[PDB]
Amino acid sequence: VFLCEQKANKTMIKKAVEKRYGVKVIKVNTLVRLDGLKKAFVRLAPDVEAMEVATKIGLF
Amino acid sequence: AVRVTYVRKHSYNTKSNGIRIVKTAGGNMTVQHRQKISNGVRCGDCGCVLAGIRHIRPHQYGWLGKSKRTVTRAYGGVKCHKCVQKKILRAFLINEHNLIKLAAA
Amino acid sequence: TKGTSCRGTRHNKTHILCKRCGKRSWHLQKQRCASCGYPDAKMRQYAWGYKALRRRTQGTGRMRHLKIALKR
Amino acid sequence: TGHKGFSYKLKLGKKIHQNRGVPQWFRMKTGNTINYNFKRRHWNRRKMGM
Amino acid sequence: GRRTLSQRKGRGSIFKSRSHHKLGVAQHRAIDFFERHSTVRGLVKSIEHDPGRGAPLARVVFRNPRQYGLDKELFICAEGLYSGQYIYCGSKASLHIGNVLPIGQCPEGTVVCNVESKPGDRGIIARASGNYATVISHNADNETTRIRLPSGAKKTLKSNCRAMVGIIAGGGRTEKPILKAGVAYRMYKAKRTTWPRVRGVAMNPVDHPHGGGNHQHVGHPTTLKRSSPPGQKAGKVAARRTGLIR
RNA sequence: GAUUCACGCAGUGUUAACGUGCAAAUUACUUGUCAUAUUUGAGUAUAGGGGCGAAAGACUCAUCGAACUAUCUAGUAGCUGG
RNA sequence: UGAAACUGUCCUUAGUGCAGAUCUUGGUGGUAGUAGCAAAUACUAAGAAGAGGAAAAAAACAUCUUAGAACUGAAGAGGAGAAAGGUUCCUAAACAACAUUACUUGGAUUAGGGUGAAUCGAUCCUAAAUUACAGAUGGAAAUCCUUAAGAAAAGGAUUGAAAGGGAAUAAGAUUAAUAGUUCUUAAUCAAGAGAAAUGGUAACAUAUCAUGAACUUUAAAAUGGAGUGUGAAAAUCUACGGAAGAGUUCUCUUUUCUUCUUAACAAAAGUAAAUUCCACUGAAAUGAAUCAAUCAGAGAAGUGGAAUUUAUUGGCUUUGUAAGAAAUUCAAUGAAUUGUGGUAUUUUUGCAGUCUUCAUAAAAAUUAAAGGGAAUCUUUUGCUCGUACUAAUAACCGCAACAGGUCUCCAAGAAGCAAAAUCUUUAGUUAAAUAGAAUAACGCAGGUAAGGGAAGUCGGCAACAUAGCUCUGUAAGUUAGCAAGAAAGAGUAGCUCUGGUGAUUAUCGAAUCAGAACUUUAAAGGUUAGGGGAAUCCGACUGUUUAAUAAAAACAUAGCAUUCUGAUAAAUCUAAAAGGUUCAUUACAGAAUGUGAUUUCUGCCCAGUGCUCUG
RNA sequence: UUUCACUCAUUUCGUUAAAUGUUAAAAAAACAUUAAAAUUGAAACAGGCGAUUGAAAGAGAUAGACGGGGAGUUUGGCUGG
RNA sequence: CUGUUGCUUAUAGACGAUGGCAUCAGAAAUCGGUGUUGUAAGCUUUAGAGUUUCUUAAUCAAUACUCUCGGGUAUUGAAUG
RNA sequence: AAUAAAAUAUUACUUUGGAUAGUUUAGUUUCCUGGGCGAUGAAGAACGCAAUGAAUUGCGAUAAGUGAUAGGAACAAUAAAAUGUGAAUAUCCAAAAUUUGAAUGCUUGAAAGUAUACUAAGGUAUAUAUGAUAUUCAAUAUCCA
Repeated sequence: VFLCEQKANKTMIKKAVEKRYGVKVIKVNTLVRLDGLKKAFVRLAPDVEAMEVATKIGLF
Repeated sequence: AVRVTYVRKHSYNTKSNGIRIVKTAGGNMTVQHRQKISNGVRCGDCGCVLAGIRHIRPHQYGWLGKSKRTVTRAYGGVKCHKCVQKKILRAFLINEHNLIKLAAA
Repeated sequence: TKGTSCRGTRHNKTHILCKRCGKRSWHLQKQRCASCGYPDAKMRQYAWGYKALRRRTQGTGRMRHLKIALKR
Repeated sequence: TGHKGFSYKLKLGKKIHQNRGVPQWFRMKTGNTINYNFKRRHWNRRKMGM
Repeated sequence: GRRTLSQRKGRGSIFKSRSHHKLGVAQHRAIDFFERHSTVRGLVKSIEHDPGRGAPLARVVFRNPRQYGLDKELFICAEGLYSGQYIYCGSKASLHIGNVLPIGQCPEGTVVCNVESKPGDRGIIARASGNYATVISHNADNETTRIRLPSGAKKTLKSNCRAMVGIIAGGGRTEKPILKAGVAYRMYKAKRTTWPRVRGVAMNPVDHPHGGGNHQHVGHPTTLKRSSPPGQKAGKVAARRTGLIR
């Protein structure tokens, strides 16, 4: 789950996540929050484990 | 009795807002969106509903097989069998009369 | 029933936010703004409304570019 | 309403963002008189008229 | 005072015509060579009911004589027309009911309908239910013929004005007595806003010139000059006579 | 565009309650009415000597025998108060 | 007391002296601890948390759990939406203020969290209508025109519906809160990528098949309402057989209660109702049929076929999905079951004909077919925006937690003609501007009353009284339709029985009607539930009306009558206008008026004022 | 000046401005289009798209009448009220 | 001495007041007297219009008989102990 | 006849209230100088940006600020980091300048969008009227082979 600029669509966010973290993305759902930010739910491919991306990013 | 709720955001008993209540697992009832009743084709002359063609929505005729959207005959989807027999007799008989009356009487 | 009872059905907006002046003065059915006179190219100003002139005019905003030019 | 335009929703969110009080650290500044936000409103007290 | 109800009627407000379900403009087809110097044949596909008018309309279908296609027309039914009938329009057409003939070819005493006041203007006179105009005489010296209008007035038209031979269908419509105010309400479903008419004497002096005082009456003569301005022209206008006729 | 009951709706009577009220017109019983000249939502049209009115000078944002708002305007007052 | 500026005399100057102006602004009294904190049936015991039930009864104690007792009564005080609100949603800490006492509670304070769509909507199309360039008009602002005026746009520009039209998704699970949106499983749709067919007599039929351009036509999208009959599904009720659990049990009760289910999308064992066509044949002694109708030599009935509709494929049972889910139990994750019917009621959704209109009850996007004969299974992608919550006796509009107002969907049992009144099950709640004691007057709301019965009073105002159903009986008057539920009289309970009304070929089933003994507290009456009659006046009737003192005899009405107008007209809007309305019209029409159904009848007057004249 | 004849301004109309002018040569609810053949087939020209009115009518100026449809205003004083 | 206080006090009472008793006080049961209504619940209780199953015994049955002048209530503003 | 509970009157102190006095980073008036906006997109509106900001101030995706030139050691409510190899601070300079707005490709309600051309995503141009030049056309309108 990320927070992205509203001016980015689902296709841009999928490509951005793949380029930034070198992974595969199979589904993106976006909801625009009240404040203005766009919450994005990026689901990675089954062969990609999101637990390793979290620690590499720093969420854990 | 189990009472239900509209699943979509429409809340008025409009023609396109038809619903059906069906039973499901555990005795719960769910809501389906049912389809409007359509009309068929009519003979271009006598206005009679043609036989052999279903009464579905205009776009669903495209999904049907090529043979299920018409009848194998002359004009075959726009004229009844009676509507066509009159057409054949009119064409032949009038031309024959136009051949004997005029055109070397 | 011209008082309390008649005010039950007031749930249909007449004016919505305008785009040029930012106020809730865009009449939906009339398709015009009652304050800044939208569609109209000229801003709506009247000499009898002397206060409405001082509420929105030059210098009541940011003056993003004019402040540099006049000081120049 | 449940249904709203995109621009109208953002102006709804800003009105939510502006309905906050003075942070405590700002209240400790030297020569500070801004203790309470007098532009505050609540849904059941004043309607923002938009 | 106020502006009376007759003044408010010319503004095109709620008094506009309720013509949404109407079939269309009912008239002859546009004049051409094939109508001036030949006959075109039409097929009466169906007879329909046009809201707001008392006569049925025939959905006649012609053939395009210069291009490929159909010329779907919309005539006013002459009494006796039936579906599948052939009607011929032109200068050489036979004198049968439903045929469209220039008014010069009709013998004196012919009963016609849907006559054109001016050549090629697609029908003006004798268009209500059961109405018709008779041909009085011809005048080949100036190519004019005389006809008798349904009001009884005599009118002189050009000898090439078209007309439909016969009687407009739907005759005897107004002989059936409306019995209920509800029935009269449904009569103006496809008409203008006129029905519930308040008597001017029941109004107030501001509303109407007849707006009276302590007794419901008029007060001044109800026969008025033609030159009265809009607003005071209420009652009988330029009345040459009054009272019950003998 | 028959007779009635019901969901609803109106407002005949008590000239009941209340009358610094639950309410800047409401409550209770009674009465009437309760689908075709019916009831009703949204959209749309009609604007000030104008509109709209089955007509009461009725309605036109608690404002109507001429709305609201601003300018002329600190309108004039042989009249009242200081 | 106060802690940094000020005073006396002479001239000058003035925004220079207040008790009033219903004076302006601000503050404060008596009234006064007074009037009140009384609609919405209602709370009680034990325990927990808390500073917050103490005490010589200080008789009352907010929140949460359990138990008792209750209310809304399924057209709800239930579960969800449109508008409107805008974070009120969920959780935690905390109670200064606010919810007419209090509050540990809160829609209140503080801090975080929360709204996931190729399939739902917006986006697309058009309706009433709306608005542009050029043109026309105007002193001007600006107005008109919306395809007519144009070197503009095969044909006509913009906007206009979260209720009209519309490509395509479901079941289970999941969160403190989102879910046709997430997860599992299972689908669908659109756009892409890898000399030209048979069968049937016919109606017509064939897992893509089996070529089909320009041009033209037809159909669909796309069409009122009422009433009657009926197919199917669901809910309720019920018949047979059970499996599991629960309640009652010293009086009985082989007993009473709960569960026993299944999606989108497709398949085709078995089998329906209605309608329309096709082939053979040719109807009279006329037949066929419906609750009603309705139909036949332009061909009935019969026999055999074809087609379409019946909430997705193909309507119902059945099947795949799919039991692996879900429900009810049991054991301590693992185990069990998940038949078959009804000539019953209601609801929903279709079908078939009948009735009714001086009413005939939308368009486009988009799709298919036809006439014509020009030419020679796998896979990718599906973008933008809304989505939390209330939707109201506390989240919307009325200054507010206001007995007012505000459009919808789903809808159990009893009893009954009834969706009535009254009671209850699922769900919700016991709080919704504070209580305790005493039990005066005068009140507001609900009642009863001896004998008399309108004598009260402007006046039977208020209240009382009649009230359902069955049978008998029913006048004057009348527009012959009505009056009429006229009026008036009798019957009605409980229990035990008897008989009538059918289906299948003896078995099975329906509430409805009639009758007879016996008993008693002698029977519609808990609730719901017409007072009746004799006349007079006005309006013919159904309808409308002064929002907030007039609901009517007033307005409307149908009917009757009069006037003008042949459309380049009549009426009439505009400052003007290839401007606008009736008019998508054409005298059976358009416009302007009076009287107000029907019956009977509308008398005399042209001087005065109007109007008119073919003069 | 009046009565005539015309159209050329002008008015009112109609269409896809689709054969104008002058020479030349009611049996049948059906189909009709993208041409063969040898520029014709499918004739030429007018200085008029086709009708209608027409120097009259409309809009302008000046002048007379009419005009509560509308605008502005007035409706003396004394007075046993 | 008097007042408060107690008898959730009466011969009194809107609140005060007033009247009575206060340890030989008070209160409460039970209990007898006195009233109201109309004969409780049970049963192997005798009448029961009729019905059913056995094969003639069961069972069902509004009401009705004995126990039963029963049962219940009775100061709360009743009278004793 | 008697009581001073209430009531009344004076002073001191306290209280509710904010008069009075002292004061001014605000106004009013007159005068002097200018009177310097915009298709190179103005004035106005909207949204966003601070380590802890709700308003306000300043600013624009290079964000309470960047470069350059002057400037010389601070800011501070609390931490950090940077800092004489240059902190604050100043500016008619340079770069940069979101969505709109005359608003101008088309549409715009609270509307999300979208067509073509040039240089997938980004960025430019394309409204109406108009002057000059260039180019392509139309009308026998005037002649004319």
